[PDB]
Amino acid sequence: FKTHSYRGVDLEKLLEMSTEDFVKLAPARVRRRFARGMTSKPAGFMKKLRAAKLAAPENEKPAPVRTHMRNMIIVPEMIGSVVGIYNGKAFNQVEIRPEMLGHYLGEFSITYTPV
RNA sequence: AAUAAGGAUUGACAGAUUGAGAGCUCUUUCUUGAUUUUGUGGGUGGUGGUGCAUGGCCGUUCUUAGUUGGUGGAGUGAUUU
Repeated sequence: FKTHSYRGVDLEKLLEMSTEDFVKLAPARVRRRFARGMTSKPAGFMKKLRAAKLAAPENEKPAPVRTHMRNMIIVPEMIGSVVGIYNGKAFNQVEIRPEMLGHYLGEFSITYTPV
């Protein structure tokens, strides 16, 4: 068997890392997202991601958060977190990952039905 | 009018919860300070309806040739040229 090494760059540091770090390693868009309208995104999610990941027993998933920030990023410290999102009415949750990392949040939440 | 400075209430760490560094909740029990909270009375959020409740504008008869009135004059008069 051969684990998702995020850009092996050698999970190991893509498990539990800074916000300077992967600020750089995203694909062009995001440079112009951590650095633009930077403040006031997680005025209190990375501070309810850290109340969740953190009030569990771990391994029992944690007690669901709330959020309408479908405009946040997927970063290497929210790895596991649980997360639950406004499509305009209700909180659709999601498994949060190492291979969701660099990608858009609430792309994921699917809003509109299709057929 | 009721809670009643003996706290109306507010806020939060982080962790449980989730997209999440929303104290959304619950764990704690710090903070909080008459500005809130609760019902009663009522408002003002409304790209929710009704274009046939309507305003204003803009399409159409319209790169149209067409209206209307006095004084005469005509013709109960609806009037007429």
